[PDB]
Amino acid sequence: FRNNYDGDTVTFSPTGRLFQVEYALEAIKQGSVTVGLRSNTHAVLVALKRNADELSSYQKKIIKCDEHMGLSLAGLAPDARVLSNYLRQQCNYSSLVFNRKLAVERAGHLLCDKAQKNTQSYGGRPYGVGLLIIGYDKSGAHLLEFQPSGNVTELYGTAIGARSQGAKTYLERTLDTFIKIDGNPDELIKAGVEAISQSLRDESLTVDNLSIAIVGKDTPFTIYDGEAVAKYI
Amino acid sequence: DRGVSTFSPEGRLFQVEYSLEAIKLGSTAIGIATKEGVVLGVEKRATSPLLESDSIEKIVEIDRHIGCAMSGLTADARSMIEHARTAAVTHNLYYDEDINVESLTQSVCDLALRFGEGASGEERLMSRPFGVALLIAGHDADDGYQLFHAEPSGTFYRYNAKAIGSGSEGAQAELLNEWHSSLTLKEAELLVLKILKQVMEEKLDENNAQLSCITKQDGFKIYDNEKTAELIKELKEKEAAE
Amino acid sequence: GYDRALSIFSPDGHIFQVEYALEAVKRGTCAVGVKGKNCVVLGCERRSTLKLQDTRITPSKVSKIDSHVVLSFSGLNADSRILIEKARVEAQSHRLTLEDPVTVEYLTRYVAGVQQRYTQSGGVRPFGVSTLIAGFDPRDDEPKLYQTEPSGIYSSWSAQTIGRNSKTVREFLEKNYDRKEPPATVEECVKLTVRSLLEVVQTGAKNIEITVVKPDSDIVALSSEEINQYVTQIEQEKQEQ
Amino acid sequence: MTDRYSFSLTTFSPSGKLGQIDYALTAVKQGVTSLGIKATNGVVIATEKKSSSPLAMSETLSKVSLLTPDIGAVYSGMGPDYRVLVDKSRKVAHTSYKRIYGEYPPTKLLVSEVAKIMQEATQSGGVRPFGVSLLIAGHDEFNGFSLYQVDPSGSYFPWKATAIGKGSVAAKTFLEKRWNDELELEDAIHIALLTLKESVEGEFNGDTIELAIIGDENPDLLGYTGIPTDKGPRFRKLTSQEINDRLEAL
Amino acid sequence: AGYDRHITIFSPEGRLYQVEYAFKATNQTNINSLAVRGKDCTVVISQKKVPDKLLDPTTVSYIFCISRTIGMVVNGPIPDARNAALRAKAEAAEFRYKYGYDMPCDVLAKRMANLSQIYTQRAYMRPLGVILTFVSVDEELGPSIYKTDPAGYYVGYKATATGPKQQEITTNLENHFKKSKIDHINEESWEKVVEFAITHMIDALGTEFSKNDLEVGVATKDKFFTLSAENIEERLVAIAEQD
Amino acid sequence: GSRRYDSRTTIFSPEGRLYQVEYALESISHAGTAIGIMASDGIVLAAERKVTSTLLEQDTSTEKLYKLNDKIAVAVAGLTADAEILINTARIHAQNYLKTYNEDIPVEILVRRLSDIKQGYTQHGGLRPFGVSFIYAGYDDRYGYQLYTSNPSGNYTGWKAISVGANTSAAQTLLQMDYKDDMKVDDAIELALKTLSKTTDSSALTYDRLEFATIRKGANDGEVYQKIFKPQEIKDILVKTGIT
Amino acid sequence: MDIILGIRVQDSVILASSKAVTRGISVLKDSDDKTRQLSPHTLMSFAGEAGDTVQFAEYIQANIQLYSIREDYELSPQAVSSFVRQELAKSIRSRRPYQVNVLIGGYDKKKNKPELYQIDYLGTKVELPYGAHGYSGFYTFSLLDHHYRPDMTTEEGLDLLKLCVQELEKRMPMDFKGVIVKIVDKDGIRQVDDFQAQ
Amino acid sequence: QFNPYGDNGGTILGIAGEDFAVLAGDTRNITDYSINSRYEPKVFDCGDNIVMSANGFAADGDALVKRFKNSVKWYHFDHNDKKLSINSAARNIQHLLYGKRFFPYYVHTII
Amino acid sequence: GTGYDLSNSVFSPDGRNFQVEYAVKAVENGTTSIGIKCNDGVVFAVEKLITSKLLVPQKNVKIQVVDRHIGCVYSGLIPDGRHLVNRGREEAASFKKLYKTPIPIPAFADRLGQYVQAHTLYNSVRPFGVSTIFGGVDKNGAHLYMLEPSGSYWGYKGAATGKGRQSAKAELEKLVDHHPEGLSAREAVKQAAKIIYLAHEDNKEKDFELEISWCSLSETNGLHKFVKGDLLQEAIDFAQKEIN
Repeated sequence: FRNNYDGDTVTFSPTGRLFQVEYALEAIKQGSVTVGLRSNTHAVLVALKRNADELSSYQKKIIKCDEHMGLSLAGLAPDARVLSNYLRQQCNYSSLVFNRKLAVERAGHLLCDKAQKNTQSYGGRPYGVGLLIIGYDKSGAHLLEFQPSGNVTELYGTAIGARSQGAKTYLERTLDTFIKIDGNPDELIKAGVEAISQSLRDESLTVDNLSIAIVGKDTPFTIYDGEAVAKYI
Repeated sequence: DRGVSTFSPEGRLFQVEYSLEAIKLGSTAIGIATKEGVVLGVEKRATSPLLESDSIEKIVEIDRHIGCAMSGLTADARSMIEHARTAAVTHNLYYDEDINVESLTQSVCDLALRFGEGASGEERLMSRPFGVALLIAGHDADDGYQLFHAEPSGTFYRYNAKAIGSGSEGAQAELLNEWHSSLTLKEAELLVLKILKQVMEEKLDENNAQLSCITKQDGFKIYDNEKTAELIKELKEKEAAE
Repeated sequence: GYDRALSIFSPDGHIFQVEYALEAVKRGTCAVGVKGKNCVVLGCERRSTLKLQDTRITPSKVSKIDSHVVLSFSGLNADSRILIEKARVEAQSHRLTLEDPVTVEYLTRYVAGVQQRYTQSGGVRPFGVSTLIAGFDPRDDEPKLYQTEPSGIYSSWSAQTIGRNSKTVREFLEKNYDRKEPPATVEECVKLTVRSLLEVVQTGAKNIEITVVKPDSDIVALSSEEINQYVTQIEQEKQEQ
Repeated sequence: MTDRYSFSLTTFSPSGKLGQIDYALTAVKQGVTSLGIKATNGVVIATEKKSSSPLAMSETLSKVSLLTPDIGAVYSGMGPDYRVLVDKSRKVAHTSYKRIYGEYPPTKLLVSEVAKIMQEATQSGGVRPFGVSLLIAGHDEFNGFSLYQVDPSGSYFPWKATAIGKGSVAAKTFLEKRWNDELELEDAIHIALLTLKESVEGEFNGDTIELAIIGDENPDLLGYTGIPTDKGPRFRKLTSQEINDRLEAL
Repeated sequence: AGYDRHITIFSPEGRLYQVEYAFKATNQTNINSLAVRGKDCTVVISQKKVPDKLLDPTTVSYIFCISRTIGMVVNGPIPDARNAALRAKAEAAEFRYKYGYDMPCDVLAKRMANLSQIYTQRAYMRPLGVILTFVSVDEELGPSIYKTDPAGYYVGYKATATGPKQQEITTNLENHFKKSKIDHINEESWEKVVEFAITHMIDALGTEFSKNDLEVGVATKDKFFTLSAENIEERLVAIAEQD
Repeated sequence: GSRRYDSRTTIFSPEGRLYQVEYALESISHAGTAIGIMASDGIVLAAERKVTSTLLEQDTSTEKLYKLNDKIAVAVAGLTADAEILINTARIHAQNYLKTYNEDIPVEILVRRLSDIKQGYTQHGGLRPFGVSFIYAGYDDRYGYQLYTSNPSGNYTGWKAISVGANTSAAQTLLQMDYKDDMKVDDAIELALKTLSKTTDSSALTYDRLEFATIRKGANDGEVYQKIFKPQEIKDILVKTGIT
Repeated sequence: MDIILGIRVQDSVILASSKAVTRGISVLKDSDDKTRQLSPHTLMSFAGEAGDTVQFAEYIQANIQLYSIREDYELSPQAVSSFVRQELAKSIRSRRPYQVNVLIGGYDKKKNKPELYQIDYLGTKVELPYGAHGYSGFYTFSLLDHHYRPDMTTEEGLDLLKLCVQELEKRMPMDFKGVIVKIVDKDGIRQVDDFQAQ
Repeated sequence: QFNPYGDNGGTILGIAGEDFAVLAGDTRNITDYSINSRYEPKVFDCGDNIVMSANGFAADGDALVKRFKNSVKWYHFDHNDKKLSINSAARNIQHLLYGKRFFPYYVHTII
Repeated sequence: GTGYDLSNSVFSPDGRNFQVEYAVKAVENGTTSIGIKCNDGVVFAVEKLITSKLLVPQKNVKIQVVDRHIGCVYSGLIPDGRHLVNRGREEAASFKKLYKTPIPIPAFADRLGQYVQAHTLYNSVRPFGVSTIFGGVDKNGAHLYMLEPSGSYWGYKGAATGKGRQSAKAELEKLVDHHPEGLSAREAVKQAAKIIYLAHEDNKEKDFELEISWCSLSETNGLHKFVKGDLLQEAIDFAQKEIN
């Protein structure tokens, strides 16, 4: 068991499991925590960036995909780059060909299908990264959770990475409050920072440690780093 | 056996982790970033006295504004440098400007993932990851003097100072104490020499170690053996002082 | 096609197929190169397991890449031909596009690049060959000697040896080669090359071949008798002590 | 999808053996006996039709096949492998010879093409060797009559007479007793039936035995008249009745 | 001592185990079929078993109309059966297009047997776990039964049977053709040939059949067709008024 | 997937040897011995057919000595089917050369080409090597009479006299003993037969178990002639040398 | 077009090739050397389409030099000419043919005989005592039919080329700006540096 | 025969001041002797303070503008939101045009 | 010996394909889904396990449409289901492009069948980790199908798969007995809601969301449509009243 059935993604275990996919899932858990949440007017990403040394920079975890869509990552950053690039192209294709901003729901379906092809063919490997996609389209604010198994889920709020369960239980309690935060971006970010801090343990949220992103009704997807997020610590 | 792009139970790719071990066996390379420029130094480590040491080329130019130092399987670095040079020159052709150091680094790191045996998504014809780490140093108008550490994992961290190769763990701890934001270029040069001398098996002279830097004014230069010899002499005199 | 990753990393960080290619080189017949002030001399040994060969037609261990550059090797003979052919093609290609023959460093860099590629391409094994490449750049009298190995690493040497018992002859050259004053003549440069092989060869004028390369495409191979004079004159100096 | 088996399935073992070729030869050994005998004015090839059921119609399965008008083949081993070798052998006689030279290939060269096909299934990626030994009998103008054996390795040898399969060791020994360089075709048919009778357990008649000859031209089998140079095929399969005639005076 | 049983390469004894295990798969459905030739028709009988009450019985079939003239019954799992069916149909249509006449039963059988032989020699293709019995009234050869298996073997039959209890059907039919001395069922109408087939399946298997326990395919001059439950019931009434 | 069933025919052992080349060489050491001997005025090719029968048609058979060219021939040791593949490509190469330069191909150029094909199956492709060793006998106007050998590694070498197949160690000692540089073809014919006669695994050395060829200047012409000996001619030369 | 003349005498082949390079209304160069040494004893001259002419000659040169290194041996003039003919014959049925005509003058060291080969752009090879390409033949062939002898010395050959060049300078409409003359014999290839006023 | 080009007329005008620049163009769009629209803008704000017009065959003009606008978008994605300087835009547009050297965009472009 | 369950295309000694059987375990592990054939259409329903309050209700849709007249639902690895439906949609478009008519459900069923079967033929792919229930209305009536990982599929009166398949099948069998003359679309929708609720006792530990779709000649014009609003609540109320 396990030993014999985890050599490649093309092999089912005797209980119907896909261990290579499950090992890829484990790369996300080792990844640094990031939180997503939304109301009816805005959607917010908050991420805890990780460094190597005190001499090193903090690995950026948020990537803009279009003016109305973007995502945060936990796991293999190179794989997030590939998937975010694909999403950038799909968003771009929709605009050029149909003059239409891509629905966040359709973006989720496209990621699912792209991840799935890597879980059924020989020689490849699953993607070793998880993604939280936020956006504002023709049906309002949206937040998605992408796992490299191919499973994509629309949520009000969630978290991924190490110790992400803390932030997730907080949001699960705070649900009725933060969903009502309409027409107030600062207050949604506060609720996102209070959630991300639930997953802390090692350190405190410093100025070059924290990264935040916001998208909404009259707000293009925009990333905040450094002194721009000093007012939230 | 087992696929080259297989994940371990812990969530790491076996081939990337194993390549990181090959880099630990490599010669020490050190980078120091300052507001007057970035310094890149390396240990030559000739395997015999009959080896003509100036033929050892572990510091290379990518463009006038970008330089490179390597550690590990140095033969693996050639295609990465060839790619880097072509990227920087190509960017200049398309845009009539210098490529940003970060974008150049990203382009090099895009190569690192492309290994396997016919994986899905695209055609990546490379049997294994690179067995070499790069220290990419340079300058651009937007983010000034920069030092990056490109790994075969495809990640690249920016560093104020960084050591890679055999003496890296000891050298990094030494850089942890000695670096500060207002270092001069001169201080950095001596600081590279000091730490190379500490971790090197052989006694540091102008033949078994090499220095280089990049400045906004003069671009990337490799220091000739005469210039470095004076800096070794100067370093020796300061250490003896106290 | 066939694209199996044959050259891969092991847990300790080694690529066993490259390192096993080196073991093929170790088994190969010894080869040595030493630079003079005005020449480079390439010495190789010949086996004596089987004797009854036609030396007129049997391929020699020293091959011309161009009129001014030569390449010897240690390891798999069949593998060496592929490198030599590719080197020669690239030499003519260079003359065609640049309108100048290759530098010795460039020719070496090319061969080393080929070898490196065979360490991270699917479906192929590394070359079981290390080469010594020697000659003079166009319009230049500064002698050049380079060495490549299966990994794709290359570098220049004042003198170097490869193949079986190369540890011994390298030890000889490390003590007997002076850098401040290298062999000033073609004669005494050859003598040192023969002296170094005599540590390993054990009796044989037919077991040693030597090529002398000088500036401006002046390359020649020595005959049995010419070499035999060096062997005889060296042995007489030992006895007078 | 994609034949990702681009590597050999036949490789050398430490002793030098090519395992799959040996194992293919072992498959041939279990196969029903077939033989060939070369006379001065013809060649005969014969084998037992071992039916897999009495409900089967053994007329619908021919173990003896025409390749060209002057060339015939029989085998021992796996039948399905033989069938596709015949298809390929017939075709290659056209594409690689008749469409170029406007005449059918001589026996040795058609044998050579079949042998090449079999050699390739011993070295190419992702295949096993053919589990059959063929006996090919034929005639051509400049070489006269000839008989060849072809093995799973792709090796082939010319024979005066031989047998392959189940009882080939005994059969060869019996042929060495009876063969000479002055046999007429009818004498060879007789030697062939005697030899084959030692191999068959059950019924031995024109319905259980299959037998063909390469001999004289059969203008009655050509299908047309008018061209003097076209005199008809030299290959002829004997009928059930024609075999029984020679068994009554056996 | 292991991987020679996983792909189609020779074992030390010259055997192909994956071919032998594919034969095993043919019996997985626990269904018996048989085929007999008439004077100018060919009939195939196959047991129909519908265990689940939630199934639509009209979709549970192992008989296929390959062409206007050819019919095929499969012994083996349905996915492989339909794979073989779809291919045979495509092959049948291509033959008619390229060569200008309907593909004969025996030629289709040879073709499908050649394809099967390929899976037996190439590593990346598995054998199909099926035995295909083709039937027609060939315009040259008359009533025809040709059967192919996972070894790539094929031959024509006077009559044949396939399945777990193949041997009981076979010996029953053998004994009939020894008594009657001929190689077909001497009967002018196909309806009586269907009755013969069903009658001999009942005797051999020692089991009675309702209208829903059987599938029947009939080939005549220029058409192959399958019987409805009511067509079969008419047939089962005929045998009862005589037994 | 497929990876599981791949023998990996082109890898090094820890000792730096190619497994499949070594195992192919082992295969060839069981093959019938073939000998080549070069004289001043020609070359001799002699080969032993291992495993024969009374019914094997020798007149038609040709399993060891093959013609590549009017001026070049080879003796085979190993898998015959493998050899014929290589023979045929060598024949095409010689004709391409002739078509290109309007000159017959020099012997070494043909040998190098064929040996490079072998080397390929050794370094890439994942296929088994050809289980063959060739002795090449030929003549051109640059080097005159030449003898070469190639084995499955793709390495080739030049010889005055050489053996391939079984008992090469014994055969090469015997040749090294009785060979001299100023020999004549007729003396070489004797040497080759004597040497086979001593190394044979059979009882005696009869005509029906041999193939024999000479590449001579033709005695009376001025150009080269390739003689492949017929069974009766081998039976005659076997009596002359004193082995009836 | 450009002037390309060849003449095989007793012990050498002499090639004469015009020096002009003209594009439209302007003579761009008057010292052009329309020749490449393919090996120490084989020389090829060329004329035809602007770019194709040098590209082809250099490509041939590269190939013969490659052969020389590989084999450590110089190919015969006959072998080199056959190789050249085959390359031209390939290109004539290709997408964009080489429009180049050549003469190949060589000294066969094995035969100790000079040899001259005329090959046109179609791959039409022929071995001649004297040869020309383009319109120049229309004047020179008849001139040489009269005055040529097979036993002529190299010096008598040069006098005979002078007669050809004078006739072309008299009757040809183009100013081809004189010729560069080269001799191919057992000692290799040398240029007659003083033909302008010989 | 199908003619892949047309002529949509109109005219454009670019003048550069000391600390400003203007790019102007009429809004008429025509085919032969007919008006297609009296108001069809052909001068566009492409981001990064760059204005652009590609006048002549409008379908090629729109395609070029569209591609250049997309080029600006990706320049931000690939170079950390760096501003595309006017000289850099100009060189970029050269390659967009020369890419179709053997099937040209039938326009006169001004930025 | 052993090891027969490591590669996809490999037959075990008893004629089985263990990798397909292991794929079934992935399906058995999944959510319960059903199909109900009524007298002029088909109804589909599925259980959606609510992991947390954070899942947006009524979003995360699981039932998928193919062309305009076919509904598909599946249990097991959801991505594999989507992959299958994407293929189905490509396949239905192709059929319509060539033949003009919308693809008949039997024709469509075989298209999925042949594709799923193809993924049991080679070791370079793994089988589908879903059983798919699907169908709709065509020229001659309604059709319901279930397709397993082996590629096996049949027509059904009612179908169930996933964790609670035994409960569902038991309820489905009661409806077939007690409504022999035929059920209506209105009834089948309510009856499907009941069965999903009764089947949810197997996953009773966590909360769930109901999803229903239907394709009926009289109720939807033969087009696939989702059940929303007042009709969905009516079905939920019916199931809650029946559970007590």
